[PDB]
Amino acid sequence: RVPIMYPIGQMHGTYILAQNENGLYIIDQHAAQERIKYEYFREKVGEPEVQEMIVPLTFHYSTNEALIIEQHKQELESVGVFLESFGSNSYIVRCHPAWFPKGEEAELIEEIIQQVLDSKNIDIKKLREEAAIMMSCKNRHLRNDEIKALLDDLRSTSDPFTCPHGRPIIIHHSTYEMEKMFK
Amino acid sequence: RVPIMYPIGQMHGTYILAQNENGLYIIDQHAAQERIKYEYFREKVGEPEVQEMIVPLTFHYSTNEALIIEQHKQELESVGVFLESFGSNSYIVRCHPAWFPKGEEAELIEEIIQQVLDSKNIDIKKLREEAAIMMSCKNRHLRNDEIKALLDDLRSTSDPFTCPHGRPIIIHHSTYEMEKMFK
Repeated sequence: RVPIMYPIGQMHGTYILAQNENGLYIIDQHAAQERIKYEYFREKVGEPEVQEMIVPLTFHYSTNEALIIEQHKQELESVGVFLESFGSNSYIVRCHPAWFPKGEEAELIEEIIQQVLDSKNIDIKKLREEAAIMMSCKNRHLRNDEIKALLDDLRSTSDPFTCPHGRPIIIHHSTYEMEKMFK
Repeated sequence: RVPIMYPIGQMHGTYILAQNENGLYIIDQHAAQERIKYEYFREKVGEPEVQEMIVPLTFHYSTNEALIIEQHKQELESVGVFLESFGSNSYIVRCHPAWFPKGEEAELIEEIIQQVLDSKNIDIKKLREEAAIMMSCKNRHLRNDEIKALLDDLRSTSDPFTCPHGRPIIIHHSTYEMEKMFK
């Protein structure tokens, strides 16, 4: 249960300022948005609403890369990458999950594959997390209502205080701690 | 020279939040108002625009107190207290500076005298300061324009960072220090 806090405003399009009877709260609005979008994609990944690609993809890899792909085919499908054999050392992608970020399916798909190739050996629990994060990443000044809605959405996440990378999202300065620094 | 900072808003009617390219600034709005009103009265005290009291005062002291008053008569006038002998161990106040806080001349005059009696021995440099402070003391939520005007007035004072008591007025968290706490 996260404490309800009311917007005071923002700054630099990066930091949100809010308050309640407990004192001041400062929030990294981009870190908060990433934690929120993460828990969305992290769930989508854990479960399949597939659609057809308007522009299907063809991938050409070295013999070694193609092999790593085969070793992770099931893990790749888990995160929505459906590679179809297209000869030796080549694959086609004709479909993908409907919940993929529109207009960015191609770049993401290639980026997810690249993470597997880069790793050479990667576990499904790790891939799911890494993939969900790549989906979360895909300086806007917010009104106070936008901030209220953002903070509400954040309060409902399973981990409101930490971002998917371990960075703190919400800093708090109580009534006391503030009086302290002014005395 | 104090850096220009733009209002973000306030909270609890006690703390003001502002920012510029350097980062976040937090200001104790009551401490800032006191520093501003102080430098006003501190100057008024250093120099005489006298008016007549609508309701003149009569003071009755013990023999001892009356004596301390006589020893500080000149120091008292310096801060706008003009005690006129009214028999043994008694004084009248028929006038006072025009710049005295309207409607509160009587309470202030008595409070200034009381400070002299309490001290028994007090220097003019100290009395001037103590008196100016009592004049400065004589939870309102501010709009952003009110805050801008307040911060401007503060920026022009000789000591914008410290209140007449030595308490910090403006806390600052730079871009770096903020990124730090979020990493």
